[PDB]
Amino acid sequence: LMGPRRPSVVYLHNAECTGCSESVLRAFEPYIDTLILDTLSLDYHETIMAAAGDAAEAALEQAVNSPHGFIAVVEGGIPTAANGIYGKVANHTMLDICSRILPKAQAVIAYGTCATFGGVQAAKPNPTGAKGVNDALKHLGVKAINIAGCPPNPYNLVGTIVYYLKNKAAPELDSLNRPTMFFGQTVHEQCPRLPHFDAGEFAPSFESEEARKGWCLYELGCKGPVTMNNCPKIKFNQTNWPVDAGHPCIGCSEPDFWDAMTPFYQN
Amino acid sequence: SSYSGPIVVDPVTRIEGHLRIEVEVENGKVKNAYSSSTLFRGLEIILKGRDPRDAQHFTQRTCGVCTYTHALASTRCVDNAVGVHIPKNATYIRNLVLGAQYLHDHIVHFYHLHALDFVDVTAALKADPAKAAKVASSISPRKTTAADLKAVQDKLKTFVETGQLGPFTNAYFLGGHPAYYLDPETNLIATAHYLEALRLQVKAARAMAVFGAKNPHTQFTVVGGVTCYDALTPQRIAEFEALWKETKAFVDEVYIPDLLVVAAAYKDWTQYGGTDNFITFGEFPKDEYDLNSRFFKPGVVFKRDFKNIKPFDKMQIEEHVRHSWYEGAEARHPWKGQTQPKYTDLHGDDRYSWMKAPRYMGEPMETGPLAQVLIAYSQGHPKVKAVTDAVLAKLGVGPEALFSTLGRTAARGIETAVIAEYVGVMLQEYKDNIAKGDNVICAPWEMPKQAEGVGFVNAPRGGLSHWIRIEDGKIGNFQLVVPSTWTLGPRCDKNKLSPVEASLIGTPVADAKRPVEILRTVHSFDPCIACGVH
Ligand code: SF4
Ligand code: SF4
Ligand code: F3S
Ligand SMILES: [Mg+2]
Repeated sequence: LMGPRRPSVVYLHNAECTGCSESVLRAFEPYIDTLILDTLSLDYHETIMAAAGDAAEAALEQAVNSPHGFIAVVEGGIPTAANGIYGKVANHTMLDICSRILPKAQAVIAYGTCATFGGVQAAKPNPTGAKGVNDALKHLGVKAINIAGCPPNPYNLVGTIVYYLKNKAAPELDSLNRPTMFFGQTVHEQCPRLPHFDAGEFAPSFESEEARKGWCLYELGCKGPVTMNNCPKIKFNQTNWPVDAGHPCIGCSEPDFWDAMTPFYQN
Repeated sequence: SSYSGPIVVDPVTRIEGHLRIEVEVENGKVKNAYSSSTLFRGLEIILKGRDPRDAQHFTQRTCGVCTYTHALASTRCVDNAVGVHIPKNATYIRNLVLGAQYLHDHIVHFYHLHALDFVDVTAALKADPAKAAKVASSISPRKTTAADLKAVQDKLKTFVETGQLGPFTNAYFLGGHPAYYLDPETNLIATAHYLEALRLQVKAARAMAVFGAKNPHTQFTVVGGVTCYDALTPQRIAEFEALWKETKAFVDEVYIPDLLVVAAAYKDWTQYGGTDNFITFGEFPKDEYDLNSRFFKPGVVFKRDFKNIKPFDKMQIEEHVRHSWYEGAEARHPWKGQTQPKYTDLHGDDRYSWMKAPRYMGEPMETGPLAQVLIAYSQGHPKVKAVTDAVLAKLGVGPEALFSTLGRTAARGIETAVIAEYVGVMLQEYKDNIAKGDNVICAPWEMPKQAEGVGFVNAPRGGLSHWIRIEDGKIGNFQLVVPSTWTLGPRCDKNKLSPVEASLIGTPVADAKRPVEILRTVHSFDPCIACGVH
């Protein structure tokens, strides 16, 4: 699947909705074909790989055991309740899979709030005991770079990989292990509606003339002030982001946001 | 003689989510099948007690492949429970984002999930690009030259010669495989278009973000309508329209001609993968409270009796758990649903999946493009009739060809072509309505303390429904019944095989170690296991 000249990437799917994988397919300059043909060697990825079943398992073992080393990108939370039974691949628990593979990686990136912090299946009452990768695998010494969001901006994944390949190390990380180059500012301090916030000009409802005129969405629940992400700067799909679409930020790059940021339409 | 024994495919790749397929083969043909979904998240459990307005943000994370669809279903559900009639423009904008979702989803499915079952990418390296260019130019009004295709070949040559085959590692076609039929030149055209589709889908998804904030996981719906006042502007409408036009051109000029060339080469696939019963909910409403106002209408068909389409009665859905990893054996209508996980391991107490088994009047129902297309055709839908007849004529087959893996795959293309054209009609109507001076996009509403609601979406994989019971103004029960649950859920307490299980009986398997024929049928349903289990 690999060896030679392009760095090997092993991409794992735990308890996930595949939105993070889809977000990587939206990669722009570079696009995903450049990334898979020129930049990287994508050596395991259940969504798009040709092999299935035993052939896929063999592809995974060949990549993980390569003497050239591999980078792991991990999507989804790890279900830990009932000894990991709520999530299995090839009849192995996700907890066991990740416990065996991630300590062998030269670097691990947890991609998306589920992999970084536990995410939607970890929201109360967390029936499957879902955990983020670093929480689940603390005891094995795994320290994944956390690229948060639901899903993250793919700019932030490619930027972190490129940095890693150039500098042979992680970039500066915050106290949640997120790169400060992408997560160092609140989405609010970057928001175009900040002058209305400062002036106390809040939309009282989505149907209001204040909302039509672009007033601040804080009274409608916006979590921009407590959320670290680069959404207003980079935008999504080269064109938009939630509050420019008129909707409050729901805090999706923050740990436990499903419980901390709810009700989503209150502050 | 040929292989007799079990085959297991775990993981099933090039789907969404975590699927284990088990079959028994006798003399080289499948005689029994089990559809085992091997991840549970429990979003219905997590929603209990929360604010109904929050449901769409959680349920959207059911699935990021069919992103938006669950936000739309939950918002339709809570809109219905609160009794709000959203403005005409919210219906248009919601419908336009949904049409864009179908185009993105089906283009990615055919190239990036399905086509490696039928295309030998490495054989493309032996093709004659001049011969391949003539073939490509004969099937499409788009002119392709030898140099165009040589560029692809050279790129692939450099990739393969590095020894790092990446996503093609251990492919079932490596070395050759008896069930792979395409000639080198057709493999090269398909591979060129696979690569092209990787960039075109960026534009197809961007169309959703123009109105819907971002893809994946849009953020523009609210109870009562939508939030995106910018979607009214000529600039955003022009930006959407340019992306839609480019996406539709790709559908019409690249995807459907490729689908037809591949289908013609694999015409024996009209003989495998058929199913008996079909359910569809309709989509693209004029009236949010009338399914029969949708551009595609709901309907139910039993035992392929399309002369006797039955009205859809939402009270005849029940979800079985007898062969699922939940407590007990009692089927439930989703307004009385229960989500009580209880794992017994594979075939423990005859249970083998985290999906429930939805049944309609007790029967297993296929949903998805083949149901939507066949039922609309039988309702006299003129656009569906025109392109399915053209497709049948190009392939030189009769309508019974449609009851098959090949036919399901063709139906996915038919619906894409029809929706790509209808998005333009919707867009014009939306423009017209703005021009009349209607600039309203959200309506006021009040939360009842007690209510029941349901929202229906016909998603790219079929009939999606979200069901809420509101108690004390909070979520008392929230149940998702999702298209892949219908199609890929397990057996019910009458032991009826689900559509995917039944469709697998009779599948030939040339090489048990590389069972691409099983993947061809399973992939034709476009499985989404995060969707089916939630
Ligand atoms: S972080 Fe969000 S988008 Fe990514 S896998 Fe989790 S639920 Fe899906
Ligand atoms: S809309 Fe949200 S992020 Fe923007 S100024 Fe208001 S509170 Fe801040
Ligand atoms: S909801 Fe998430 S995508 Fe950005 S605007 Fe808020 S952090
Ligand atoms: Mg359900």
